[PDB]
Amino acid sequence: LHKEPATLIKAIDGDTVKLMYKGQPMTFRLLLVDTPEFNEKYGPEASAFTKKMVENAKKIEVEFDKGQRTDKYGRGLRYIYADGKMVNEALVRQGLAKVAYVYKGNNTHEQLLRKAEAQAKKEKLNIWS
Ligand SMILES: Cc1cn([C@H]2C[C@@H](OP(=O)(O)O)[C@@H](COP(=O)(O)O)O2)c(=O)[nH]c1=O
Ligand SMILES: [Ca+2]
Repeated sequence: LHKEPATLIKAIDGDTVKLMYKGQPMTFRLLLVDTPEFNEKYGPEASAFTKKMVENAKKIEVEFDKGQRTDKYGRGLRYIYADGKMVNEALVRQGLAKVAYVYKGNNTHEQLLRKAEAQAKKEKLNIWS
């Protein structure tokens, strides 16, 4: 798995962001994770967490998996990194996302994220009440 460069265009919500990628604007969906919609409980907090993370970052990078790169709504499916810290893992670790939409074979990172969710659940963080 290899990382490519990308520039923040706009934060959107907990698990989507708009990025300039190979010269084109694109909406990106985070792999393996599901935040609440903004209208749901911990939605605003998820959006807020991802916004700060991508906005405060000097370098954002994107990482596709072995399977689907672009989902049926035209969104780039990626692990996203903010100064080398994975947003996907980070949300799960804070209990602001659930591990979700794990399809084979697009799940290189499942074990690391489930590792993070175990710890967040143990900790009763945010969505784990
Ligand atoms: C995360 C992810 C979502 N999706 C699609 C499944 C979709 O469900 P539907 O067919 O129910 O729309 C949608 C859900 O994402 P959102 O959580 O952004 O709505 O995104 C993928 O196809 N692959 C993925 O890896
Ligand atoms: Ca969602």
